[PDB]
Amino acid sequence: ALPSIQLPVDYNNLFNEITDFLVTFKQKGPKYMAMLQKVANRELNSVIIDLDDILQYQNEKFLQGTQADDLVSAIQQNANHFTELFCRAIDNNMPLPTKEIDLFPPNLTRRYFLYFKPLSQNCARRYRKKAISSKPLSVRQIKGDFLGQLITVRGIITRVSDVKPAVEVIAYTCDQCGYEVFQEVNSRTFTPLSECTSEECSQNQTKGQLFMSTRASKFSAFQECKIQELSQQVPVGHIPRSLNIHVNGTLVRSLSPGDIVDVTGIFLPAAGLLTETYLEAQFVRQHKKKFASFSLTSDVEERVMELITSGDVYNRLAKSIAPEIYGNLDVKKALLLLLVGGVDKRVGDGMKIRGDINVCLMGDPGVAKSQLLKAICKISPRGVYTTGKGSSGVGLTAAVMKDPVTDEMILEGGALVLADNGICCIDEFDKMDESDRTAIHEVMEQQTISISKAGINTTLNARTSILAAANPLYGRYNPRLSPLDNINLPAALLSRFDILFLMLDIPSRDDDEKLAEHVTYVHMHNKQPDLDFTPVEPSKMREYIAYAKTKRPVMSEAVNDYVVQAYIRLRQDSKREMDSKFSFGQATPRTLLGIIRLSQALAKLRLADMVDIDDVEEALRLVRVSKESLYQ
Amino acid sequence: DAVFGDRVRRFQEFLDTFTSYRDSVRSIQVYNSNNILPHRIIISLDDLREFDRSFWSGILVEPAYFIPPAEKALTDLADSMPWKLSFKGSFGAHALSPRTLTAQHLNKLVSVEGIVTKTSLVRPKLIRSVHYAAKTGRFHYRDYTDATTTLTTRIPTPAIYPTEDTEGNKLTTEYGYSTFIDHQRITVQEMPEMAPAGQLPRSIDVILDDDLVDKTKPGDRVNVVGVFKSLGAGGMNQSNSNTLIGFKTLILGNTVYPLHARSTGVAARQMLTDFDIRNINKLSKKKDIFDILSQSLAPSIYGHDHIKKAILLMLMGGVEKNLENGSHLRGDINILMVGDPSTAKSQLLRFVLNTASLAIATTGRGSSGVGLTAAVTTDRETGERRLEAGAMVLADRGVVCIDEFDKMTDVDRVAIHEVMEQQTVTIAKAGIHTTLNARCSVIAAANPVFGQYDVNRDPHQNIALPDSLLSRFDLLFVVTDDINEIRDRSISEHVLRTHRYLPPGYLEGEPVRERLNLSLAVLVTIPFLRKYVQYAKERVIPQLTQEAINVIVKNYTDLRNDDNTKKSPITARTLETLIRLATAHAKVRLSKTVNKVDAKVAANLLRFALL
DNA sequence: CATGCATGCATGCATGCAT
DNA sequence: ATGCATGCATGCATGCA
Ligand SMILES: Nc1ncnc2c1ncn2[C@@H]1O[C@H](COP(=O)(O)OP(=O)(O)O)[C@@H](O)[C@H]1O
Ligand SMILES: Nc1ncnc2c1ncn2[C@@H]1O[C@H](COP(=O)(O)OP(=O)(O)O)[C@@H](O)[C@H]1O
Ligand SMILES: [Mg+2]
Ligand SMILES: [Mg+2]
Ligand SMILES: [Zn+2]
Repeated sequence: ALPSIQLPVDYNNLFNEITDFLVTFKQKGPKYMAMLQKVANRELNSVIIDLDDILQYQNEKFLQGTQADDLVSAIQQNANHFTELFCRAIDNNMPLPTKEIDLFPPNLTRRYFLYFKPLSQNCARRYRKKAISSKPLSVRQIKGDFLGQLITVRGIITRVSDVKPAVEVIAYTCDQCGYEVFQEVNSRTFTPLSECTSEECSQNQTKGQLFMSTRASKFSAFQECKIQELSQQVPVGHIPRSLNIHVNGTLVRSLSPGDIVDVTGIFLPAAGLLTETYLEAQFVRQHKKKFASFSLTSDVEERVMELITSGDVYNRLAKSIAPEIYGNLDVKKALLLLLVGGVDKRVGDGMKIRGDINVCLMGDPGVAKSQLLKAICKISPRGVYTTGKGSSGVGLTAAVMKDPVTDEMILEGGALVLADNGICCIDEFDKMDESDRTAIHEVMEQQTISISKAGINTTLNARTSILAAANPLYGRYNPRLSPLDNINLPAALLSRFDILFLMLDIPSRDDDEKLAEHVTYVHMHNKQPDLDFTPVEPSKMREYIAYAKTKRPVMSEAVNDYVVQAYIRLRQDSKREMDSKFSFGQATPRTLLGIIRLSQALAKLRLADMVDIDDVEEALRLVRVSKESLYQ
Repeated sequence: DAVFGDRVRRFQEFLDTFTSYRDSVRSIQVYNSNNILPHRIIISLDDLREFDRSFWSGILVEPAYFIPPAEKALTDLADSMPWKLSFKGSFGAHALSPRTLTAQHLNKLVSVEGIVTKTSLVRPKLIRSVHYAAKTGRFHYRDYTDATTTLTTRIPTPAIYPTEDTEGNKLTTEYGYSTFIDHQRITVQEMPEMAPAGQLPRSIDVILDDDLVDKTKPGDRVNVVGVFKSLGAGGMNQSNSNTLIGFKTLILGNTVYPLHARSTGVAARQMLTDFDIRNINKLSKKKDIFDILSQSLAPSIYGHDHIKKAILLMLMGGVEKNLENGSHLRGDINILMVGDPSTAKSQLLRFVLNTASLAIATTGRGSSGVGLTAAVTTDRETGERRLEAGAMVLADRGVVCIDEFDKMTDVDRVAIHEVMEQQTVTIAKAGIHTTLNARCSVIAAANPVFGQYDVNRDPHQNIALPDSLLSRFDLLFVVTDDINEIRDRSISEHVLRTHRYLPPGYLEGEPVRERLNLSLAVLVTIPFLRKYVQYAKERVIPQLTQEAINVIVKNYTDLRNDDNTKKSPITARTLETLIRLATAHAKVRLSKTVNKVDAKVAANLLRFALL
């Protein structure tokens, strides 16, 4: 019974190389000793191991000529066993708090969480060692052969739980004899201890009762998540699949629904021989950095300086949005101003005013409206794309649901809650039911939702910017009808937009040749024609817009006097046309607020603390050119 | 004990005689010496019949005492120069369906064809568990087994996970050094094309493991070869359990084949030999190739030479693009026909439905707009709100044939705008937000609003469709039944010629017989057309050249500024259309450059369609 | 099996256009 | 001025947990 087998591993030599690495490696003194010093001194609750460091250490030791072992390979194959080995070594080399403070299982004494960081690809190519832990895989490529290894999965998060306490080492106490018993837990359910097991109680005929002590137990933080496949990975004609993830320690709250991520972990198993699986998270990597995580590190300053000192930045950053689409310079400028936004305003009293810009594009067939909402949903770090048909109103706001992990009942949010602090690009705006658009009004104006159906009586938060696409009433434009009647949006909905462009397709033998040449060049060569313009890459553009969003310009009086005069001029000029029925509506204070917001955004893009008057001039020029196709 | 070795020897000498399978052993083995191919071989039962009848009848009738010996012989051969076996060929009366499977066939090798109705979630199974003891510093291992592992019956063993070593030293699991094997369970039913109408169908479970664990998806046509087995005890062991139950049955699959049908997900495929490739290359040299391949489409219909050219171009298709940023440029072609009654419209839709490698047919008011775009917000047994695929999702990389396209309501027509141009289906409703691929092409037929085409009125008064929709259709054709005298004499003679035809091997007056065509996936005849299309689509990708650039830019500019009247509006999309058609033509010639003739032909075709 | 929410299908009513 | 057709809005049927 229980025979024996021979393997090439050796859990003695590897532990020695572990200690050598952990107290002799340098990129200041030893690298990891300092991290342990911070842990002792109570400034760090997490220690992270970079496999690149281990690889470099063993490569250097090979250069020394002394024989060693392939530690990284051993970790990659069997990774759930090296966690405790590293914890043991870390518990035998810890220092004593240089600063001041104000048998038992070893885990009660530990206060730190060990995590492994996958092995990079560039280091692998540097030292010719093909890396298995840094190869992204789909949820459909993870099969039984991978159980027990350290791998990475690329996907999109769908559902996330709420952090909860999970007991790893229950503690008890005996009122009769005074001993302490410890029980380790590694399962979803457990049975507690009942009667004392000490020497004294054992000898005596009266055995005491034990009591759980909450304060002494080792409670950890537990969270669970679900990850799906990206549409670029699913095979032809199939449906995407899902996978589960566990998060324990100081990684909780590092995953939010809707985020495209690369997550590293250990693929571990859970009456039959069949078994459930899950990924124990060890390191997360976001594909698009959130704007509200920005810091002006030296590198990011060096990168933004080149853009600042390169002259034209407004045109450079507006020509770089969808560089395969010819023309539409003003449209791209207003869409670049969409990303930045104005400056929210609280008046200190119980009143607030939004600071985001809403934009609408109404035009004729085949003018590339959709392909610009698909590029704006990709530049933004938290973008969402939806089509008018495929929507329900509730599907945009919220509904009810129950959490499998815990027993709580939860409210699920729609696309407008996923896009919070982001752009919610709506295509086919005209074709969705008017009883479905009316839920967009409150989001557009108050940046909230109010649900008063059964079970739920509450409010949500949706700090979203809406980029809408629509078409005239009967397909193409009809010059005979009035501009207002040709479109099919009520006045109340129109007022809530700040920019409403009319992209009418009027043939002209001269300009169509340019479009034809651009498109056919885009097809013969897979890139855009111009050899003088070098568009800013999405990452460098996102980094600049993130730096710009930190400002909050104010206004002077020399600009206030201009703004008021322009508002009076526009609001007088508008009544004539509106009465004449050849118009677009009637100017309202929301027009003034939109002008102010556009000026603020143009000021921010310049990295300024004051709004110049050339910004209120650019804003007025944009709002004017918005309708300069109807006057062909 | 002695029969086993004799059977091992008899299969060894069977392999010795026929050396084909010997070849296919070095094959999956020299290549695993740097995807590792799986060690499964396929044997033809016809050869085994002509070699040794007794051994053949044993496999067919008594598999549990004949297959393991053959597997051992195969493993011995491989090692000398484990490996598992799959079977193909004739099965006689053993070839059945879920309806005709009875208790007479238990414990026999059978082949069953049907529709896959319910798949499961693949899971791993434990086959060997390793342990480490630090006190002694040694490794131990346990093994496990279950009923569905082997064909023969083995006394059950007391599966128990070891926790303590014989000396008492505590053990810890080594998850990375254990062994796991994948396992799926599926359900097969009687096909709708064969089940009697009005009667509930019959089902059978099938169990797959290892390398046969994920090869089909629900709603497909499948053929499974495996052993029909029995398990458990239907109350026999119990002193008093019941008198109304029986033994549980299932099939231990060892071969699975997907079958290609009409209006079904699976796509047809043929194996191309050296002869086929040589003939295709020889045929592509002739200058009238675009006419030979074009007059051979539906040769029982008279005329319509241009719609036939368009059909061939749609079948071949253009080349799509994916830019670095992440942009996507369409590469498909779509066709609309508007016509008078009895103009051979539905007979050309059915020809496409029958000759395309993958096509799905739909009528008008029949299927709703959520049945085409896959809005199947439903729920599964696990409880995850799931989207169920639809017609356009299932037809990814295929074709959709829409009949009575004018009867489709606007609430249904507007769901197709995204698919025809964006080639995706983004569904966002309560609790679900996802995007699926719908890279399909559409061919649709319709008739005027007045019953017949009124030439006096303007085209917009007849067609009566939005310009938004009309733009997405690459080519729109108008067909009219104009009463003539010279034309009627030709069209009557042709029709009467078709109705006087006798299949070879028939006696005049003998009725013809009809059958269902379930092929096994993986003027010129129709098979050669399919082979030509497959080769051209799979191994050709042309590239644009300056000459085509000039022709296309001239034609587009001229068309935009015109004083004529068109059946459809002209937008930027038309330019892309000219590029697609050109590429398709270059694909027909098996060329890697879109030459000038391609562009000229595209211009002529579009001009005929419009004017 | 009753309560109440979200999807999808069906019907009947009103308005506009044509004869 | 009347009738017919089309589009929209109100109702119901399903499906659910
Ligand atoms: N100005 C343009 N530059 C480049 N391509 C264009 C331009 N206008 C139209 N196109 C092409 O025409 C197509 C129009 O598709 P789409 O974005 O759906 O138009 P819309 O959404 O306005 O109906 C795109 O594939 C695009 O490549
Ligand atoms: N050009 C033609 N050549 C041969 N047969 C034709 C032709 N046009 C119509 N027919 C015959 O007339 C019948 C009309 O049926 P169908 O194709 O459904 O008409 P529709 O054009 O309304 O779809 C078919 O059975 C077909 O065989
Ligand atoms: Mg569009
Ligand atoms: Mg028909
Ligand atoms: Zn006690």
